[PDB]
Amino acid sequence: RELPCAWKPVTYEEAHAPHYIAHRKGWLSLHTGNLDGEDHAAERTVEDVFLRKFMWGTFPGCLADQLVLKRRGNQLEICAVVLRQLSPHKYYFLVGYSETLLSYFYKCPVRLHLQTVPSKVVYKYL
Amino acid sequence: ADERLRINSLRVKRRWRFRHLADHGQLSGIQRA
Amino acid sequence: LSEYAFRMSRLSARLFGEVTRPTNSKSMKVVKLFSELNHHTYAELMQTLRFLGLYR
Amino acid sequence: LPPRTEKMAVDQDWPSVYPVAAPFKPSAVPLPVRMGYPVKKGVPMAKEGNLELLKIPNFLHLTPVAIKKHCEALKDFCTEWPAALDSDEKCEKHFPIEIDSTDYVSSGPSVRNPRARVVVLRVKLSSLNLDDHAKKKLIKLVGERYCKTTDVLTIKTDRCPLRRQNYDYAVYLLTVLYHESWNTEEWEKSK
Amino acid sequence: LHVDVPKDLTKPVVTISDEPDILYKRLSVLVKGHDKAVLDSYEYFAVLAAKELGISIKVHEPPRKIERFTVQYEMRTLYRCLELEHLTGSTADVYLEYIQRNLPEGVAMEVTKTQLEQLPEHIKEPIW
Amino acid sequence: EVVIPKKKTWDKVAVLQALASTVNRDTTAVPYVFQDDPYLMPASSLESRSFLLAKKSGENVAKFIINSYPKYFQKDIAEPHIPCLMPEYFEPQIKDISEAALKERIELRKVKASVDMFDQLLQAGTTVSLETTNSLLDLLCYYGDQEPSGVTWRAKNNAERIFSLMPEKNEHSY
Amino acid sequence: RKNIFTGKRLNIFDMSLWDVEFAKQLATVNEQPLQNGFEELIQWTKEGKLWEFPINNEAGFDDDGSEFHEHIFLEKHLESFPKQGPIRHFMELVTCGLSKNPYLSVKQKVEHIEWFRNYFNEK
Amino acid sequence: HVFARSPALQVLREMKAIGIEPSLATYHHIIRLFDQSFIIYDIMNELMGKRFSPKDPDDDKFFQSAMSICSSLRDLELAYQVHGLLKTGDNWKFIGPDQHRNFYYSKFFDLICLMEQIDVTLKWYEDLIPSAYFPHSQTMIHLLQALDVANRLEVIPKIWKDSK
Repeated sequence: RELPCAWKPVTYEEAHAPHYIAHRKGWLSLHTGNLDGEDHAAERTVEDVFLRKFMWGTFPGCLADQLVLKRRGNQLEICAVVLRQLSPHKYYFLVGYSETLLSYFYKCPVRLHLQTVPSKVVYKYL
Repeated sequence: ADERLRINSLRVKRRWRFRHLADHGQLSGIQRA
Repeated sequence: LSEYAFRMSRLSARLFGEVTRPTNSKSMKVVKLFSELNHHTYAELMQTLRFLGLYR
Repeated sequence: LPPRTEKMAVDQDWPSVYPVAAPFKPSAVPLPVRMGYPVKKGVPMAKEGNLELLKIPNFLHLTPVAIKKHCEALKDFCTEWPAALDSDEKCEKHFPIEIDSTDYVSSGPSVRNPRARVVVLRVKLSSLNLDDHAKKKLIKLVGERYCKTTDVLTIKTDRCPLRRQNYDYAVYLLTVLYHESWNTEEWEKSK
Repeated sequence: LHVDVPKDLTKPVVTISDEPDILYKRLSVLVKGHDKAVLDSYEYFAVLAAKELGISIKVHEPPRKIERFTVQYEMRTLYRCLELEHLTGSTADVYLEYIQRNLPEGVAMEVTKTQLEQLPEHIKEPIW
Repeated sequence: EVVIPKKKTWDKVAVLQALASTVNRDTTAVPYVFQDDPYLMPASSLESRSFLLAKKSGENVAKFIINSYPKYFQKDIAEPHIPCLMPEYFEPQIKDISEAALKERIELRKVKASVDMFDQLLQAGTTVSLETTNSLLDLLCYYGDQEPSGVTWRAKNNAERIFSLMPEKNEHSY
Repeated sequence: RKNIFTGKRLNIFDMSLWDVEFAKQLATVNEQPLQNGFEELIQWTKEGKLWEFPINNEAGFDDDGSEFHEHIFLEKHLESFPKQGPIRHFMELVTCGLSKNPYLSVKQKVEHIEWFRNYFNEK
Repeated sequence: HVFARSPALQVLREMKAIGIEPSLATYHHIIRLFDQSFIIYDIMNELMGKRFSPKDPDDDKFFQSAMSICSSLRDLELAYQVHGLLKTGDNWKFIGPDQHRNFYYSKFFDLICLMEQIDVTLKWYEDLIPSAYFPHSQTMIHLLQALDVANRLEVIPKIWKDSK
């Protein structure tokens, strides 16, 4: 263009800035590690990193939004939001596959909670 | 380790091991002040 | 420090299992030492699951 | 396909829909609940696709009806406090010793916590058969474990790896302290 | 279910053993969370369950803690203390299993149990 | 008088069983095995069976990957240890020609390998214990000369030859 | 007009891998898919995948059935050392430290003592 | 077939006299041998109110066969008794694989539609579908015929929406 001539849909998580994390947004992962006195916060962080990368590479172009990783006791719930573009048979295949891999990789009863949506739920435009 | 232990006897933030994850709300409990 | 109080302390030490024979400050270290006590997996898992057509 | 909340009656049994802790399902929860900071001349977003409602640790599985129905079936497992012990006045009388032990419930793969070993024994010396000499000897043996105001001796044991071992050690310590207080020595006459 | 109902249900086997029951004078349940509303919901749940099981419960709120560190990040830990009193071992076990299985994610528990014990026979009289 | 009550005891799943007995079946929902999402709930019996087989196929693929590369899943983090979530080993570990090697091959139900090892044991002149031969014949007769996945009994198969070779045939062999 | 259970009878009587596989077949007749979340939790508890409630932080751990007196009194293993020397002083300090160790088992403490025994025997 | 019925009753009576308790597989075999039929009433009276455990590989085949008889005999009280036995304790685990479950429930619901009054039929339709099984085309044809005989045609659009 020209020098003084210079002088995108976003979901809720994308729209709101980091300084709203406890004001408007929430926390994607929920666990006891960061509480006072509790241990293994770093191990939970590393587990979260691996889960997010694995899920984004195992459901490519399906996840409409970011994961929600809940932990109760030794349970590990992945609440994901996906699109209605892939066939349900492939979704069932991938759910079973991912559940079994993550259970045998983290030695805990992992479980997965797909929620399909017709399309990205755009909050605003930035 | 134990051998060295016995012979001697005879003689950044690491709590999470961050700004990316903390700013995208991926670390539970972490928020800006 | 009375000798009677001294032997009271040295009896209490015996009852609670503490050290008895005289402790030099440089030699109380030994009690404390005995008082207290993977990217490969990730990377190879990822690349094998890719080669098998199940990741990315 | 259409959500199944359209098939839910207005007088259904809600606990059967959410028996256990489960994530929010907008197709299963028959509430027009909204969450989100509204935009200018906007409204809080709807539930379908809402990540914020999905991030709440909801209590739909614990409603008052469900809690009462659970606690009516769990009464079978309970026993009864002995009615003789109406208050603390008799609890400190019939059972002089008090043992404090703690458990920790976190979330993760390992249930181990190193703080669960500690055992705290608390006993009032006035509830022990000690004469005058024995009482002074025991007091000054234990030292700061004894608080004069409350008359309580507090023995804390955490040396052993397990909790049963620490409890046994605390009981052993109490027994040994009592016997050594009752014993009189040849060096003691020279007080 | 309007018509199709289970005709009979297998109640779990709870055996009244012969051994005597443990007695707890007090049972303090400290629950820690990053959210006050979650702790309030848990407090309501636990208190209602305690009343429905006949346990005597008192609730208070220990002061919060805030760990700040460094862009300044912050972590709030809020507390709720549920002190039960005069409950036996079996009541304590069943109540604790219930409220620990229903512990929401992101909330930790510390249960301090104060067992009542009698003096050992070895300490009743001095050795002669 | 302080009458201490007697300890009530139960199984580790008794509380869960009582809570389960509290709640009935949901009439407006598909079975618990499926996803509750409208796009993922099956609409037909054929579709439901297809979805269940799809999930099971995913599980089998996962188990294949786990058992093929144990090294990536050998790191245990759970306390108490979970033997259910560890890889399974199917390969015979004992390699030398011994009755123990044959026993492991029988325990793993490796029919062909078991028969082979018995044959090399014969060629070495090593006397085999009767119980080992009986276990071998149990394996062969159950699977009928084929590896674990109807088969028709074939004359002069491995079982018949092993049976005929036995110097002493007891009741169990017959 | 009489039930099938009354009438004439035969009167002939009066009052390994095969077994494992028959048991595994008897298992199949009651293999139904899980009916709701409580059966999910119950099956995981039986399989051992879930924690058992109420939580016990020392579950699956017993420390080889050792008693406290094996941990607290470690002086019986110093029987072979000098009885009144400075080596005795150093050993009393070492065993006092080891008796205050909640992170070790009895075997590892004994192994420390034996290592010291071998070292001082050599020297 | 026919020649074996009395010897089958011999075997059953010998079993009971010897103190070996019949399992569900035994009654399955008897029912299927006689079905090629009032023995079912006597069998059912004996089994009413009992809880069962796995003893034979064929136990899971009982209820299916039993329901088949109720379908052939066109009897609703017997079918309700069979379903009540199914719902006693943990007996439901014996329904068998998904094919057997669908067969059992399809026959049961066809019978409810053919014999039961329309309001109770619709209550059963709501209790069982889809939570228990996914109905076949023949089942909705039967339900439509039930609505015809009941003259409750005002419900037909709901059944059409559900069939869609």
